[PDB]
This record gives sequence, structure tokens and C-alpha cells, in this order.
Amino acid sequence: TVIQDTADVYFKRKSDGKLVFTAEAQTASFSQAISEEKLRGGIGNKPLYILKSEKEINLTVKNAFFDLEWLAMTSERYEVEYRTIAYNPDTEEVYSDIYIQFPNVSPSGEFEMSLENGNALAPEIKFEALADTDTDEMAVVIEAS
Amino acid sequence: TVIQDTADVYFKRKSDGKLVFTAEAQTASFSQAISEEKLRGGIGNKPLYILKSEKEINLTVKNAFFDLEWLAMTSERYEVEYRTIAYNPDTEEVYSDIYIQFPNVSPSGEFEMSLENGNALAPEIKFEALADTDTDEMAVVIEAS
Amino acid sequence: KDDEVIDYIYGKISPLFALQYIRKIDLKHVFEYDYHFEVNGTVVRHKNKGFGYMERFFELKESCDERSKLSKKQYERFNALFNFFEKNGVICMAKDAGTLNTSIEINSLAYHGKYDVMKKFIEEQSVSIEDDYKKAFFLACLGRWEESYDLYSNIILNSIDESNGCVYYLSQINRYRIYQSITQAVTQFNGLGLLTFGRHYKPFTDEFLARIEREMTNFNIDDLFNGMPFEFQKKYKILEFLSDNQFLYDDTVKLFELTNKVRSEMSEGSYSFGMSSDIVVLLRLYDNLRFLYENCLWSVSFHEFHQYIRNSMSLLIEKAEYERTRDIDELGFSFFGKKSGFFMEYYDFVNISRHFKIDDIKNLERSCSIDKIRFGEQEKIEEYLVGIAEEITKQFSANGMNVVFYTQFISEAKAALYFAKYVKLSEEGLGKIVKALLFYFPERDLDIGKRYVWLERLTKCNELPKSIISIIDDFLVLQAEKHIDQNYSEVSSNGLYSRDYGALIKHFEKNFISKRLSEITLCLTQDKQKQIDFLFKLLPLLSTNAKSHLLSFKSVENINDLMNGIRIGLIDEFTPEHEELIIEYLETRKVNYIVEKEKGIQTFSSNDYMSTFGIWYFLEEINNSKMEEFIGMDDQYDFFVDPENFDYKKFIPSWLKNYNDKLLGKIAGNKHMKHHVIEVLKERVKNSNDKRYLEILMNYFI
Amino acid sequence: KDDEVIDYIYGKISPLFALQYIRKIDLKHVFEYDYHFEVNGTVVRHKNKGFGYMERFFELKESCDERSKLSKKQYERFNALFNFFEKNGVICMAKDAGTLNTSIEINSLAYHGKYDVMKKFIEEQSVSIEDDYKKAFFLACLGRWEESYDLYSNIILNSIDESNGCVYYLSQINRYRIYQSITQAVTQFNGLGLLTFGRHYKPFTDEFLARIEREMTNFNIDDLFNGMPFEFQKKYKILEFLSDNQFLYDDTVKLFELTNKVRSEMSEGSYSFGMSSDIVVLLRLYDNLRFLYENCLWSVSFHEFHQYIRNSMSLLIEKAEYERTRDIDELGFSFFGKKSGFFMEYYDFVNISRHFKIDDIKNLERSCSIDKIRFGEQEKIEEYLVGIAEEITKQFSANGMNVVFYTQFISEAKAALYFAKYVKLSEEGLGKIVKALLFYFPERDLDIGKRYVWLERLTKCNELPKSIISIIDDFLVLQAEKHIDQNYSEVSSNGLYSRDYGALIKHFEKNFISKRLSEITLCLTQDKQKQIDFLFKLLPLLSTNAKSHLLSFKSVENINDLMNGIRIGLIDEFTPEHEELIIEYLETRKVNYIVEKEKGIQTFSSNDYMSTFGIWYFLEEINNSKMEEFIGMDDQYDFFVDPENFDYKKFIPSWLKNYNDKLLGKIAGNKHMKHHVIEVLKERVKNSNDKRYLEILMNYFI
Repeated sequence: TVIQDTADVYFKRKSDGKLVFTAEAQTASFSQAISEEKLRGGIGNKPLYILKSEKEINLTVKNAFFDLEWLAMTSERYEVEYRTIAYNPDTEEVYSDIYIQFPNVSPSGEFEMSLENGNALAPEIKFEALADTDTDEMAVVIEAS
Repeated sequence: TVIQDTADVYFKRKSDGKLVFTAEAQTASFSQAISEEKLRGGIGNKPLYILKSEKEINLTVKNAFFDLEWLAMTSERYEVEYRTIAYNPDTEEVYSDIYIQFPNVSPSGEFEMSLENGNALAPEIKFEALADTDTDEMAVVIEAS
Repeated sequence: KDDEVIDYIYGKISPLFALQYIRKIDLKHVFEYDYHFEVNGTVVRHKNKGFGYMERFFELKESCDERSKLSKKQYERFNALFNFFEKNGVICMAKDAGTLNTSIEINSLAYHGKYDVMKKFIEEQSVSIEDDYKKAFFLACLGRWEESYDLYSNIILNSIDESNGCVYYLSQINRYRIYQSITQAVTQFNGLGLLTFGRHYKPFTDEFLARIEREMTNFNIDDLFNGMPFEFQKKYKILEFLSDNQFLYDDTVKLFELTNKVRSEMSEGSYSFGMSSDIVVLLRLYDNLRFLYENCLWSVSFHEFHQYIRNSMSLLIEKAEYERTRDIDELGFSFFGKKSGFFMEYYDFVNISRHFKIDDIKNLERSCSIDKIRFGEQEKIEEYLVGIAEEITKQFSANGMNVVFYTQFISEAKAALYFAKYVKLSEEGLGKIVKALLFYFPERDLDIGKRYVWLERLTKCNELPKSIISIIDDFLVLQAEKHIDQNYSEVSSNGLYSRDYGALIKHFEKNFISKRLSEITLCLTQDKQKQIDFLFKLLPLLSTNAKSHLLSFKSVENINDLMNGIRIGLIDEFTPEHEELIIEYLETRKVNYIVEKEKGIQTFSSNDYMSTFGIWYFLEEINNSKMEEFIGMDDQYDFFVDPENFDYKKFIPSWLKNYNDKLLGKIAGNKHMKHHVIEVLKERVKNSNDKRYLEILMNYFI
Repeated sequence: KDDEVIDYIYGKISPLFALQYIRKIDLKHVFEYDYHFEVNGTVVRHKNKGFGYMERFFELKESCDERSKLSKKQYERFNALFNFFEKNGVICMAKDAGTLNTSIEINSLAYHGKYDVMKKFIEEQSVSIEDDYKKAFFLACLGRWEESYDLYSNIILNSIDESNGCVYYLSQINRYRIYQSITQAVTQFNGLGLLTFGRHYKPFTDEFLARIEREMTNFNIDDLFNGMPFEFQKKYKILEFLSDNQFLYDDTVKLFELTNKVRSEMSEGSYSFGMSSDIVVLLRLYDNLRFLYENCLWSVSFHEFHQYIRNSMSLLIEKAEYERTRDIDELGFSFFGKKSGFFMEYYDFVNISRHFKIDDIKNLERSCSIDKIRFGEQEKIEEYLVGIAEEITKQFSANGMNVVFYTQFISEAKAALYFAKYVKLSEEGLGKIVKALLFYFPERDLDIGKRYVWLERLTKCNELPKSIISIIDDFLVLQAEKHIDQNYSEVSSNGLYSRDYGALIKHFEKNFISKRLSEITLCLTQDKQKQIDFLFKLLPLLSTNAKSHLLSFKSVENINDLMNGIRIGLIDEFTPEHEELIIEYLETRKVNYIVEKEKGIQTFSSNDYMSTFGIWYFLEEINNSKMEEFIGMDDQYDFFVDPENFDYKKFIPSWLKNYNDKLLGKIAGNKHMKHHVIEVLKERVKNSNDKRYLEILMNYFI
């Protein structure tokens, strides 16, 4: 009965494809607001209209485990493979599974060296989906069915 | 800097001219909601109109100190003598004081039987201003210049 | 080999069967932080030097052949460990975790609503020291705090004799708590009970208080654990946290941080995978409740636990409301769609009833819409309610009643009868419920107005059959009979009287003529004028001949009589004499006001009648022009009689939300008031989104 | 006896002089609960059976005659006590006190972030162990953790024999805290340091880490107090609060209980009198900050304190925001003079900036309206911000910035620059801040999008002078030069680039041309195609000849190129080639979608361009019937192309935010869809509580 989306996140070097770490999905915030310029500082004309809305995808994982090879060897780019089982309301456990992926992501963790005095092991790593001029965001979804 | 019109709540017996306790007033909630027959069910006819609004006044004090004589001697009715100093924005400190009273009140507190650990020193007594058929609300305001 | 892991786990768990239940969170203390035991049963590896600490045991569970390789002794030990780990709720090692199941935990009748079964147990002869422990908890729950204290001392001696460490420890803590409750009760009695009643109750005799004070003093549980034998400390490190007097040292902090996290989730609009924050909130809550109750700890009465449970349940309900009003994004729907709703089972009803106070239930109902969520286990809730009503009726019909039990039980009964609005009830259950509500419910706690509004709430969901109408008729006739004495009057904290009972009866049954009231009226004469007024209040209920008799005996003579007559339908129009009477009342009020101008003006009861006269003037009911002369008396009066000249800066939010339907339509009719009223209305709703303001703004004005 | 009173209180208070400051509450531990020292300053007569020596002391403080008859030594003792009680904040008894005042007086160098004076005091010679103590705190605050650890060891070595109990005890606490800091820091550098920084930053050398690991092993902090001599613990009970690792639980739970009370007061709509629960939390918050910072304890760096102060300040802000909008009721305002409104001061700014996060500052901004609160003491805040910018520029002007001090200071600098939107600054300060932000803020910790949005935030309260235009032009030209390389790609987390900096410049100053970019263009060549693309974005930001050169070198025939030309004003109308190109893209996407049907559907990005095309079609821009054939990808496309056919159940309300005023008006003008959008919005603003929906509803009242 517990929420049955124990997703498996694979963090792999986008440069070569070498697996970096593996973790358990914890949360995924989506935000869409027009913070470009001031509340309404966008550029427009009588015959011109441009969608200036910008959106950020923020992700957070837990219990990340690092590949031995990567720790050994040590513009860099990284990809995240989100692996979840599809659970429709009619069939709470469908054989078809949903593959999410964020091929481009930056390890911009908000941990920022937290020195709490508590004996808890939760190195929650934040992620922001980086973009480019051609690609608005790099998130991609697929349906197995 | 903080509220500078400390309230003096004199609780006196209504039957005879004796004082029961004195306390430092803490808050005064007011409520006005139509609950007669839920929000609908009140009397209504084509040419008739009757105000069925029913309102309640709840008071809470602190650090109540009861008269020695009242303890010694012990339909009963009680009166409250809220004593604040009227302070206007133009005159933050005024010689004139505001005198609020509750001649028809019921001494009933929810603190009764609170068994907190480390015996507490906040005997916050609640008060409900009982009404009557003739008097919709008994509380009265008078400013002494 | 397998025998090694079996012996190791059984050695760690051997002395832990004495407790009827343990929180799983504390199981880490058993294994020295080697594994982290989540709430959902998964055992996540945290630290380990060897192999087969626990994973080997799980594999044995999976592979029956591995369990077969064991000797007979190890076979029985593994069977016992399997039974215990099933009972606790611990699941397979986290490394291998499937779909874990989450439901409310199991509990005892002590937690449930069972008082008669509880008294039968006390009557019987005790079997073992565990039975004495349970009996003492039951006694302390039934109000006989002196008897519970005596029994706790008895079992302290018995456990000293039998060398049962856990029983000794738990008895010490519970006995200290009962002493605290008794002493605080004596002090609060002498403090306020004199004011409530008039002659202070002394359920606890003074010599008994001196005896308890002399028996124990300068004793603080904060050191108790340090005195227990070292073996008990090494084995039972789970109970160490009970010793402190500042109970709930850690749980409140975890609640605070989890609550801030949950509020951040609601604000951000962020989805959750795996066990969310609310799920761990619920699991922690039920682990705490089960450990306290099923192990029979007396610290469930104290206000700390009540505050903790209040916060947990309010957070859960707020989160459920949000999940019911949270807009879903297409990618969010891809992550999850059609998430399960919030089911309020019978356990949730019992917890909300026991651990809240009526102002707090009011707060919850104000913030959230509890009526939109569907309830479950209707039959169990109805049984609990009927048990409540039967208990109150049995205890109050006779003279017998314990004041300590009154304090410890009336809050629960009040909250349960209040929270039974949404649960459907059986006709026999409803009959017993109302019969206990209207007849034998004390007047010290519930006065008439609160009684009426609770009756209305019960009416809401399951309507009234004819039997309940008969009960209400009996109540009304009892009031009429009580009305013989001259000294009798009517008092209502909320301003509701018997006329509203009559109105309820009449609205339910389009025709209902009560013969007993008519007989009493025919029994009345001139000398019983007070009863004549009372019977005037409930006039439509009685028969025609009684109506003629009463109308002969008296008629309208003042503003109060006119008000009641227009209320209960005899007078459908204002006669010239009546409006003349209102004019004289206005003149009297004006002279009083000009006299008081030197003093501080006040309008509390007069404002009601003046506002009503203004409303009638607005509605084109009264054509008398003299009322205009009294302009400037009261803000609302001027607002209604002459809105144009009235300056629109005296508007109060009280009127701006507690508006009135037909009057609302009429305000919408008039442009002159409409401009300013809609301006202030939209300003106020923009500044704060209050539901009633939105309803007014969206329904009538536009 | 006045002399006995003075001698007794002096005997109680003399050891407290060594401490720089002591909390008001903890004073109760000094007198063994004889008096309950309220935070306000008063001292209520808690249960005691003594002389009332505080009463006589305050009498002496009142009457000059009483203190003039004191013996000389007693006179010096009395005036010393007077000085001490003036310093701490104690005033008089509760009955006598009529009205009191509050202020914040933290005056440590650490609190005002004085880094230069800190290092100067470090390098200057010391004369006493107190000086070494302040030096060590300064070093540790400065990031030189190894030096701070060694200095603390030296301080302990000297203090154990110099008989300074307070210094020895606090130095033990500080050494443990710094050890924890270094250990967790190296653990973050080893594993997560590689991922985060891209290197194995090892500021701490291996032998040093081993030295600390074996130096203070098996040191239980919880025993520290019990190890100190008896006299210290008897005389300094106030400091027991610091020994436990899980300290400041008491303040966390007491903040939990005063958060429940204040929330209930918001819910009911009450009217508190005397000392509100908000005043108690404020006093406790600035009594904790002052104690810890003034006494120089390292625990002020950890995360627990950050969470505590975040919750306290957030609660104060929400309470003030609520009170700003309250029901009038003509009752509360009359009691006290005017209103004790919440206004922001420099101390509040420092607290918010240091102790919050950017995600946590956005929550407080989304809940309340911070900009309505009034800010005071502008000059002090300008000094703080200019200091921050000077430090960052000085550190990034060179290649030497301590990695452990760069982790401690970047969060504070980020929060300060973020929260400096509301405060007012001088033109010199604006130039300094903007230049530091744009040129020397590390690119790993603040990428282009965040940089742009923070610069935009700063320029809201203060308009842009010409110096800011010059600074931003310099930074932009630096980027243009950097883009000569054919491997330089931009990364924008929020979706904002250098083109948006150009937008900000050409917005705040309508006429402006950067000749540096013009001369860069004159040297532009076909080989540097990437430079042509980057510098093509800022077309109005160049000169006429530069524009001609850029136009000659490349055309605008591509989807991204067409979008850029639309955004920068290069192209105003879609030519036949343009419509053909977009139709070509739509056909390619159609075939891709057809393929995806059999291979799963991916739709996030192309629906962006398709949505823009649909909006263009709605507004009568695209005049080709071909777009109707491309209908099939349901992501706002059909809803804007064929409103009637589109199933309005699929509509998502959240799409309304991204539209503009013109688009809102045009959609409202559409009759084929108005009813369903308005009903969705009204049920959306009735169930949810987002104001922006109510604004869209004001647009949609029609």
C-alpha cells in the first residue's frame, strides 16, 4: 500500500557513459514561472508574440552509491536514468515500466557542507536540469506499453 | 514598546458586593456565526424579517489571585471588571481609561485536570459571557475621561 | 554457519519478549547501530564487520531447506524468532524489499471504548503479576486513582519479590505519574472547583494525601534507570528513554522537523516517491500509540501526549486536504495518477475524539473540509458511540458519579458526541444517543445552547424518525413542568433556547400537535404567568384549544412580546399600535443616549433591535417616517435607514462575512450601497481568502 | 538589612562577571528558582520564603538615600551589581514596571563579519588567554581550521594550569566542534568532493587528519561537565545547557509550543494583550543569538542553529503579515497606542542572510509579502553588503581562496546578495555590488541564469545609473571575447543567457551602443561561426556597421534562428519561406510522432515550439490551413487551433499563468471556450488559495 515508485536512478558520465553512482529516487519538483526581467519585462510588438516562460526541473535522490571504477580514475556532463514501474489505477502493478531520463544535469547539491551533530546517513543530492539554446530542457519520458 | 495598558480583570460575586479574584487579562475572542438550524432553517415569511444571529464572547485571563474572604466563606452569578487604559494612535498614552465588564459571565476553564509534568504555573481561566432573553449581549463599554 | 546467526539473533532478542510491543525505531539500540530499522520493516545495512548478522536469517526464512539443516533446538528458536518478527511488523532485509503494506496497528479495549468489560475484569481474581499490572492500569483509567496507587505499590512489592525488571521499572514510572496526577488534581480542585460548584469537592482525603507525600518525596524519575541492575540496562536499552521527566524529548523534535518538511512540500508543489513524509508521520504515530497503550503506560493521560497526537493528526488531515486540492501536472500524472484518498477508519475517530479538545476540533473543521472525506468501519464507530451514550446515561440516571472520572471522561464524551456528525448511526443507536444527550447530560458542562447545536449536528447526517420527535417532545414538556417556579429563567452561553427545539420539531414534521403541552396549558391559570410566557414561546406545538386559551390569557404588550410573536408566526404584519410602541422605544433609547453622551456609549442588546427596525425600514415593511428622526444613533441603523448619507468607513468584517440571504439580495439590488460593499468585499477577499467572503462575492453580487 | 541583601546578591552574581553575557532565563538557575526571571526584564516573585532581597535591591536602586547609607565596600559592590544588571537587561519587579522597551545590542566582530579586523587581531601579539580565545574563534571563523585546532590545544594547555574554568570548559567544547567540522568536511571532500568540485581537494593533509583522529578519541562530550571541578559546576549551572550534543532541544520544543499558540491565535481571530507569544519568541531568539555570538562559541556554525533561527524568523514574519490584515471589530486598536508594527532592521537582515538558504527565502516570499514590511537603518546594511562584495572581489582577484572558507562563506554571500533586493543602496554601492557579482562570483556556484536573475532583483528598488551600464557592458564584452573558441558552450539552469543581460541593459537605458562589441565584430571572421551565433543575439546592442556586417555574414534560416530573430526584433513578419520552414518542422515532428506511437511517446520540447505556433495561429499570425493538418500532438495545439473539438476535460488550469495580458484578453473574448475556463478557474480559486488565479479571475469576471 506504501507509495510503490521505488525508482532506481543511474547517474552516468554523459561524456563516455561510465556509471558514476546509483541511488533511490526521493522527490522531483517542477516549477514554471515568468521570472525573466521583472514581473512583466518581456519583449513583444503588435504583430509579434514570443513565449518567454522559463521552467526549472529540480530532483533529489537518496542513498547514492558510487562506482568503484569512477572513484578509482579520480565541460563534464552527466545523465540520470530514472527507472520506475508503471502503476495504472486499474492495474496497480503493470508489467510495462516507465523510463524517465535527464541526459543533462549538474550536481548543484544544496548540502553545501552541512555540519549537523546528528548521526544520520542521508547524503541527499540535489540536481537541476541544465538546458541549452536548442533544447529548452533535457528531460525525456517514454512509455513501455 | 510592548502593550502598555495592562488589563485588571476583577472577578466579583453578583449576589453580594464581594470580590472573588483579580487577574491579568490575556485575550478576548469574539465570534458571530449563524448556527441556529445550521446556516438555514430559521423563521422566514414574505413580509417578516427577524435577526437570528447569535454571538459569543470568550475571555481568558492569567495569574488569577482569589480573595482570602471568598475562600474563607466557601444560580450563582459573577461579574468581570476588565480595566485597560484607552490609547489612541494620535495619543499612544491617554489619562482616559477604557472600562469593559461582563456582569453575566460563567466561570468555566478547560485547564481543569490538565496533568502536565512539572506542575505548570499558568492557570489560564476561560470565561463565557452568558446571555438572557431580554439582553442579547451583556458586555458594556464606558470611557472615563 | 546458520546456527551462528540463529543463536546470535536469539541471544539479542531473548529478553525482549516480555514487552507486549516495542517501537521498531528503537531496535537499532539492540544491535549497536549495526542496522537501521525503517518504519516499514525494511532493515537497511548501516555498519557491519562480519557476515550473516541478519541477512543470513532472512535467507533462512526464504529457504526452508536452510532451516531444515538446523538442529531441533535451533529450529524451535528460529520459529520463535519468526513469530516475534511477524508480531513486531519487521519485514525482509531492505536489500530485498517488495511492495510493503501500511494499515493502522492493533490495540486493546483499554484504548477502545469498553468500560463494562473493563469492570468485569477488575471484579475477577487476578492470575499473575501481569494481570495485576493490567488491572491497575484499568483502575487508573476508571477514576479510582487511590486504588490504582495502592495496587501499583502492591505490584512493586510483588515484582521485587519475583525479580521482574521490566515490570518493576514500568510500575515505578506509572506510580510516579499517578502521584503527580493526584496532587495536581487536589490543587486544581481547591483552585477552581469551588468557583464552578460552590462547595469544593474532596474525593481525596487529606490524610491519604499526607501518606502519599511522606511515602515518596525528593524522587525524580530522571535518575531511576541509573539505579536498575546493570543487566537490565544492557538488555533493556529501549526502556531507558522512559526515565526522563521531560518525556518526549526526541519525538517532538522529529515531529517539528518533519512538519516543516511537509509544509515545504505543500508550498513548493513537489511530488514524492517511495514513502513520503506523511507516511512516515503516520507510521511513527501508530508505533507510539501502540507502544503506549498495548504495553499499558499511564502517561497517555498527560497533556504532552495529547498535544503530540493533536499535532500528528492535524498534520495528516491537512496533508490529505492538500492532496485532495493539489492540481496535477501532466508529468506529475506520469509519475503518479489517481493517488489513494484518505480513509478515516474507526481508529482515527477514536484518536481524534480522545486526544483533542472542542476548540481544536473547531480549528480543524475551520481549516479543512472534513465532510468531503469518506469514513469507514461505520459499525465499529457506532458501537463506540452507543457505548459512550450508555455509559453516561447509566452513570447519571442514578446518583452515583465520581468527580475525578467526570473530569477524565466528560471531555472525551463531549468530543465524541460532537464528532459523530459525519458517522451514520442506527435507529436504536440514534435513539439512545439523543436520549442521553437531551436528558442526562450535565448542565455544569453542557448548557442549553450547546446542547441544541449538538442536536442539530446529529440531525444533519441521519435524519430524525418519529421516536426522536417523541424524545424531543418529552424534553419540551419536562422544561414546561420545570417552569412552575418563579425563580426559574433561561440562560444560554450561545444564545439558543427552547423555541429552537420547537422550530426543529416543526420543520421536521409539517404537522405535529403535542397533547401533553395542551393539557398543561389547560391546567394553567392567571397566577402562573411565567409558565404562560414559556408556553407562549412554544405555541405552535400545542393544540388549538390551548392556543385559544393562551391568546385569551395574554397578548402583545411590549417589544419582547412583539418580537416573539412575529417570530413564532401569530402576527404577520405590524399594527399601528405595535409601530407606535417601537417609536416610544426609540425615543427612550434616544434620551438614554443623549444622557450617556457624557459617558461612554454602548450598544449590545439594543443594537439588535435597532438593527432589526432598520432592516424592516429597508425592506419597505414599516412606513412610519419618525424612525428617520433617530438617525445617527448606531452605525448599522444609519447604514440601513439612510445608506446614502452614511459614510462607508464603519463597515465591520463581522457583517461583511456573517451576511444574510434575502438581505444580501436586497443590498445587491441597491446600487448606492452596492458600489462600496463590493469594493470592500473584493479588497478583503484579496487580502485574505476566506471561504464565506468568496461565497458572498461569487454567489449573489455577481 | 540592605547590606545583607547586597552581600548575598553579590555572592551569587560575582562569578558571572567573567562571562561576556548571560541569558535572562538562565538566571533562574542562579537563585534556585526563587524568582522566575521573565524575558521582558521583570522578575516575578516565584514561590519563595525569604526576605525578598530582590525587592530591597530594587528599592535601593530607586532611592538615593537607601544606597547612600551603605558601607563603602558595600557601595562598590552595589554599583557593580547595578552595572551588571543594566548590562544583562534586568529592570525591576513586575508590579512596579509600567512600560518597558526592547533593543538588540550584539557587538561582536564575528556577528558583523569583520574579516580584516579579525585577521589583524590574529596577527597582532596576545597578552592573555582571553585574547588567544578570541583569536582562535576568529581563525576558525576564517577557515584556518588547522590553526584554530592547534591554538585551542595551546589554550587548553595554558588554562588547565592558569585556573580559568570558563575558558577551559568552553575551549573543550570548541575543540570538539572544530574536530567535527574538519572530519565531516574531509568526508565530503573524499567521496562527494570529487563529484562536486571536480577534484580531490585535500586542504587537510593525511598526517594531520590522523593526528586529530588519534588525538581526541574516546572523548564523550556528555561527560565533560561532570569532569569539571565541583565549584565550577556549582557556580556555572547556566553552562550545563551546552555540554550535551543534543542541546537546544528545549528551545526547539518551546518554539514548537509557542508556534502552536500563535497559529491558534491566527485561526480563531483573537485579540491578545500584554506580552504576545510573538514577543516571547523574538526575545528568546535575540537572547540566544547574543549569548552564543558574544561568548564566542563555535556551535553557532552548525545546521541545528540555522534551522532554529530559520523557523523563528519565518514565524515572526508570518505573524506580522497576518496582523497586517485583520478584522477591525473596533475593539483591539483602541486598547494600546497606535500599532507596534513589524519593521525590518539591520540585525534582522544579518540573521536572515546568514541563517537561511535561497530555496528557504523563496518560501517566505511566496507565503507572505516581504516587500510590504518596512526596512530601516539603510546605511548599516549598505556597509554590510559593500563589505561582502569587497571580500569576494579581493579573494577572487587572486587564485587563493581557502576551500573550507569558500564553503562557509559562499552561502552567506549568496543569501545576502539575494535578500538585498528590498534594501536601498547608494550609487557607489550599486556599482561595487554589480561589478563584484558579474565579474568575480565563481561560475561553479552561480551559473548564468541565477546570475541574471539576481542582477535583475537588485535593479528593482534602485534604478540603473550609467556606471551599471558600463559594468554590465564590460562583462558582456568579456563573454563575447571568450566565445571565440569553437568549443565554448553556455549552461543556463533557469533558462537565461547573456542575451537577457543585453535585454536588461537596453531596457533600463533605451539608447545605448557598445563600441567594444562593434570593433570586435569588425574583426569577426567566418571561421569563428560560434562567435557569429553568440554575438548575433545582441543585435540592437551593436553599431549600424556591425549590424550590417553580421547580417552579411549569415542569414536567419532555421527554427532557432527564426525564434532568435523574433525575440530580438530582427524579423517582424513571417515570410513565405518562414511559414514553409515551420511547416517543414511540423511535418518532421509529425513523422517522428507517428514513429513514436509504436515506440513510446516522448513529448517535452517540441511541444514548446508547437505551443508557440498554436498561439501564433490563434492571434491571427500564421495564415496557413496546413497547421490544422498537423493537429494530433495534444499539448495546447488543438486547444488553440480547434477549441470546439478539443476535450475541455483535458485542459490544465496551470497553462493560464504563462499567458500575458493581451493573450488573457483574447482568450476571454473567445465564446467557444469561456464557460469552461471560467468554471475551472473558479473551482480552482475556491478549492486552492493561489492569488494569481484570482487575478486571472479578475480578468475572467467576464
